[PDB]
Amino acid sequence: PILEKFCFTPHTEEGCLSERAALQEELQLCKGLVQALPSQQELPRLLSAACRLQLNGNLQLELAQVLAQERPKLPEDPLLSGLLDSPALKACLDTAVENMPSLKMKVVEVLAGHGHLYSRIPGLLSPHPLLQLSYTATDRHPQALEAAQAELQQHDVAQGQWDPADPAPSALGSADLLVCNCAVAALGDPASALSNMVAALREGGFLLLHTLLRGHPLGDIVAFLTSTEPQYGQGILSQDAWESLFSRVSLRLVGLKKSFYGSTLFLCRRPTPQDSPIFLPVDDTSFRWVESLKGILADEDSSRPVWLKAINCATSGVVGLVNCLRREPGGNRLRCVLLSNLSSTSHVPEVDPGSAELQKVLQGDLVMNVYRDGAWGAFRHFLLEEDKPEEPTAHAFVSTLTRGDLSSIRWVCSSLRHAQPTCPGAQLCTVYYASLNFRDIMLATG
Repeated sequence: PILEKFCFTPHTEEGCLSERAALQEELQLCKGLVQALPSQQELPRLLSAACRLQLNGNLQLELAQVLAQERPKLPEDPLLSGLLDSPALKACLDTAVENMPSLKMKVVEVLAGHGHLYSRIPGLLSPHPLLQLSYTATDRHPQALEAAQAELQQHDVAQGQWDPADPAPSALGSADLLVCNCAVAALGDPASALSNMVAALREGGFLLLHTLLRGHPLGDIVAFLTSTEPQYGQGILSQDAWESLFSRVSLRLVGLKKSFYGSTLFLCRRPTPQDSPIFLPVDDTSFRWVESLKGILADEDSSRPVWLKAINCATSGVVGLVNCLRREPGGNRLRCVLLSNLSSTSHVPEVDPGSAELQKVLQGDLVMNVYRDGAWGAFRHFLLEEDKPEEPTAHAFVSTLTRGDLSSIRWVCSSLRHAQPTCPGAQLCTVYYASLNFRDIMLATG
């Protein structure tokens, strides 16, 4: 079985990978080497080699080219690929998936040769049972990405020749999702690439772009290095710079994921033709709103968006309602708004049409809109840790977890925690030494 958990994930979150240590130690290492102009990790090795040739006046050429760094291992470095493996990417991909009119998704990766997301995006969507994915990889040059062709084959991916500098080919046409990974890919310029992509994107589609922000320590570090290839150097900008850049190409920032060191994962949606929305209370206990929605949904001609907003009861299950209705005829028009605080102390935001919050959420046009203790987000599915839980206990027995496998003998908690000492016949005893008879071996061996 596929085991998953259902937790509230905010659209905007910062300091994603703070809890991680290895990343923190890596950042400490990197900054020191940068200071005044040591590990197996690739980026520390690159910095150490760059400084090794000279303590001052290093030649951009020599630091640009060096053995063990010519390979595209920069994405393999944890610092550059922190969020990618972190649960933020799953949240962003699921967000893109849910707000899709149909059950089919068309996603195109730009600069896949160095982005290498093609090895990660297809596998992450295995849980979804009814989802069909049309994945394809487009790069500036054919020879690029010539490696891993078998890896591409094992996943439903197809080739491409797009260089984001040029207009997007008709063969891609309009795609549901555009995934970039600009951090390791070399974008010639932000503006032109964003224009070409947003042109390539269907109405209401999504654009997942990963970039290393400037103004943060690692940002400055990468700015100093990677200077020889300006295209890579151009990719680094400021968070305000990126946000201002989007507006120029008419792209709305649905979600943001900012790491503790500077790396950020962006999700954007191409705006859709505005229309006057229908508002329908869903809080009545009498369930008298079923008729109202029934009439609103039934009309085939009507194409307006319909919003089911609950603001009184935090326990309203409007989320499940919209999840089911979206698969019924005419369900493509449903969109939810739910205010479920778990703490009475926190307030409840106003949602009147005049109120700013309703205007912002309407601009987002997201299907799911849940408020919880000062944050707008939606519930998501995450795989839980595979490891089995353990606790410190004083009563435990030796059990063969998988029958017939001596490699699976491990301690398990015992029922002897719930016992009575009063009964003379019970006589609970502490075990100092226990023996093994031939019967035990026969049993464990199966």
